[PDB]
Amino acid sequence: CFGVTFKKPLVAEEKTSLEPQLPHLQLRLPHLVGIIAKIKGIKIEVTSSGESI
Amino acid sequence: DISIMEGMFAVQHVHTHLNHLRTMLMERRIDWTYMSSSWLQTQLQKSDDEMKV
Ligand SMILES: *[C@@H]1O[C@H](CO)[C@@H](O[C@@H]2O[C@H](CO)[C@@H](O)[C@H](O)[C@H]2NC(C)=O)[C@H](O)[C@H]1NC(C)=O
Repeated sequence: CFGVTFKKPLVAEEKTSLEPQLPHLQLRLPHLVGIIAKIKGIKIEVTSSGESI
Repeated sequence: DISIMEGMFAVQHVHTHLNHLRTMLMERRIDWTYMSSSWLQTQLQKSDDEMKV
């Protein structure tokens, strides 16, 4: 209109959510509980010698 | 795992200083921790207190 140009109003997103990126250390000692559980049940068997004889 | 977590501390230490430098640069100031500033005290002879200004 005349010399000036008119532009439409811009709609705005109401909310934003922040989810930052985190470094991944990738440690291996955690989630190894099964090995500890296996260590718990060694179960060495010893039979008395001389009771039979 | 301990070998990794020992080196992670240096990464965090560098991250803090780099963030401070970014803030100073966005703020139109100078971070004198990252710059020497010892060469220009001899080129133009000024006192220690006059260099702080
Ligand atoms: C939290 O644990 C999950 C599951 O172990 C990790 O997600 C895995 O990440 C690796 C590396 O990018 C991928 O290869 C796997 O496919 C992912 N698995 C799943 C189920 O998503 C996640 O990385 C861990 N978070 C941190 C910060 O270490």
